Amino acid sequence: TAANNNTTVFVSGASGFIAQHIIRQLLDQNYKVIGSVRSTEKGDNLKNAIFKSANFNYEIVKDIADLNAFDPVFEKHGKDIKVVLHTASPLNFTTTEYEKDLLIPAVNGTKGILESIKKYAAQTVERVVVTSSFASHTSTVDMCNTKGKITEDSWNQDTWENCQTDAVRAYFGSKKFAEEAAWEFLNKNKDTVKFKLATVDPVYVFGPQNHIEPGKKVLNVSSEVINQLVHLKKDDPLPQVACGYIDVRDIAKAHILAFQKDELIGQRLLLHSGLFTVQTLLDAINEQFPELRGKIPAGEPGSNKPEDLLTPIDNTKTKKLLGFEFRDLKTIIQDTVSQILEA
Ligand SMILES: NC(=O)C1=CN([C@@H]2O[C@H](COP(=O)(O)OP(=O)(O)OC[C@H]3O[C@@H](n4cnc5c(N)ncnc54)[C@H](OP(=O)(O)O)[C@@H]3O)[C@@H](O)[C@H]2O)C=CC1
Repeated sequence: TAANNNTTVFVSGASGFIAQHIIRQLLDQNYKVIGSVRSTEKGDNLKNAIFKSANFNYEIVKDIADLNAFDPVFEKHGKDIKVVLHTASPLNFTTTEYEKDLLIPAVNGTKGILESIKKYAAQTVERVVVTSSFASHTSTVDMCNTKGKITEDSWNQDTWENCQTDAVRAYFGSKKFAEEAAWEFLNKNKDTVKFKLATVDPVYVFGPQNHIEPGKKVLNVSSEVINQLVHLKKDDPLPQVACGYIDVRDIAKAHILAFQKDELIGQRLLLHSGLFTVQTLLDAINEQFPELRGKIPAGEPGSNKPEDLLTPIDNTKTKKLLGFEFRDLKTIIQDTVSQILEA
């Protein structure tokens, strides 16, 4: 606790779902934290209402797509920042402007923050963790091949051009190219910068919000999947959603281990606990919250098993490297849905 509080951690996109959980666990370990936010309203909310700690401060970085967006942060604080967790990237399916709104901010946000480290903190930052995604390991078009296999070594095969069929496949591409850019940065700057890099690459991230916001009927994208199911009417049509799941608090823990442990240097950490279709989620919600039974859809129990749909995922290497057991779906669903209901 004494050694940790000598260390300042910079976290991009501090107001987001995953980043708040990261910052929560950083403050639990007595680290000092600087987070970037896009507005004073968001920054004040974090410092005044959520963390309430002298170990948390914020800075405004309005748009990560911008040339030199992170230069003022590292000019001011570069001498004190030993760890950088770059988590900020647009996750939104509501745009048709795939390059302007997804691909370019993802890539230039990642290139930009690393260039700013080189410019103002080349010998000060020891460790960087980039939040990548399962999307960087597979395109949407290769996610549902039961005869394939995804591992830490798998890369999304899409091109800048062909991922632009729709906002989901384009967002998947944005993660791929941004992660590629982070490793390429070290490829060309091995002798210019001290920091070592690792990436945390999650599947769909569920779990409780770090802080309930009274008037938010729309959560972040991954969390809004469960929010929708809880509020569907019994006869409503079912969304189509299928992937791996992982709990947000396991994601936060993995980000912190990824800068503390030396065996995680240079690793792509594939964070994944189990497979789901919407039926998997409906079965779990109905089972664990019987007060929703007959109020939300039941789907067709016994149908649409994710094993018969999705490409298998082998992340046994990541599990051994991290050395902790991931929360299972029943835990995730209990913690997530109970918080929604309590609000
Ligand atoms: N949730 C999931 O299932 C997964 C998430 N990820 C990655 O995790 C990270 C966080 O996503 P998550 O927490 O899930 O979703 P959130 O939407 O909660 O967090 C997104 C964050 O990115 C910030 N942001 C987006 N675009 C910009 C921009 N152009 N300039 C500055 N800040 C920006 C948002 O700022 P504001 O708060 O102002 O919008 C927000 O803080 C992202 O890199 C995402 O790709 C990876 C795999 C799965």
